[PDB]
Amino acid sequence: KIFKPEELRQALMPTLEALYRQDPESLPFRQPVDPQLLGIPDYFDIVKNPMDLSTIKRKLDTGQYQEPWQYVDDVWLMFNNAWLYNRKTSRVYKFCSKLAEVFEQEIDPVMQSLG
Ligand SMILES: CCc1c(C(=O)NCc2cccc3ccccc23)[nH]c(C)c1C(C)=O
Repeated sequence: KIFKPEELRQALMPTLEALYRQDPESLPFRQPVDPQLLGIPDYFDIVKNPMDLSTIKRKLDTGQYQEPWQYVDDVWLMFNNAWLYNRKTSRVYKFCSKLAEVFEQEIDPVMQSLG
């Protein structure tokens, strides 16, 4: 049950790269949400634990995931936050749904492998 951080990064980065490759859908998720810049002062009231692709990448890069379910949980936290805050007609919401479709296909074989 022990995963070296470098091993995790090698196995999990391609799944992250798949999400980054999605244009236009990944662009709202490439950086943390800035509520002041975006003019959405209630964002941190609704979303208690922000997450985005840049933070997930940094966590992979700095060895902050002890095991792979932590990585999957952060990706899903990103998705759930967007589905929670944004209305169903918004680009972010629909883009989130696309990323989730792309992620589920990428992650299955990798998680089976890592076990
Ligand atoms: C709505 C604010 C928000 C964004 C966001 O960065 N918006 C600006 C933006 C930047 C780049 C491309 C975009 C493409 C389409 C739409 C907005 C884009 N990202 C998330 C996750 C949220 C929330 C609240 O969940």
